[PDB]
Amino acid sequence: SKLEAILSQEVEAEIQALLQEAEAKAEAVKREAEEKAKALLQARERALEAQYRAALRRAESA
Amino acid sequence: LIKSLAEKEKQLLERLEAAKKEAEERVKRAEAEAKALLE
Amino acid sequence: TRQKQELEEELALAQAYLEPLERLAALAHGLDKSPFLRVIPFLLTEKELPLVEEALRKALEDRYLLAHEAYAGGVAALVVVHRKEVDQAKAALSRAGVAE
Repeated sequence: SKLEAILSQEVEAEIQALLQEAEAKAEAVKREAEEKAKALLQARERALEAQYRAALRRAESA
Repeated sequence: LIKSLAEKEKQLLERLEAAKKEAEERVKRAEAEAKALLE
Repeated sequence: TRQKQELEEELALAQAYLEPLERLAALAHGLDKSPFLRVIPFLLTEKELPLVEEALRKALEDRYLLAHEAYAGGVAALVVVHRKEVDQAKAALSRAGVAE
């Protein structure tokens, strides 16, 4: 059936657009949470490192 | 040739459900990825 | 009196399109309201179905099914092509002379 076979191929193009959005959503979430993983890594590292460093400074000074 | 529209409307609904399965698999995939990120 | 007039009008309206709507729904037993294609049934005259099917031949090849399977008195020429393309084809059939 010609024209509603074309309508069902538009439906397969909607499947195509949905899997495009699926891969795009997976990569977007992975990228933004990778940014946050590295940022929180460096954040807690440098914060506790600065606390450790200032404790060493004030300890040797005292 | 009316039954052709009938049965390919049925399998049109089936193609929508194929896309739906792809969607929900992608969503729980990204959820498990964010779970590994939090861990 | 209002109820009797309404019941008489309902019986008069049901006396004409009982067999034709049932025949169209029987041919269209799976293609009624699924969101792919409309099916414009036009209660037309006897077998001048090619004069209406000229617009369907102007439409898609293995579709734009414009034919009358039953209701030999008033031929329920169902035309099924698409939604928007079948709306344009219904305009073309009305240009050829048709009424759904």
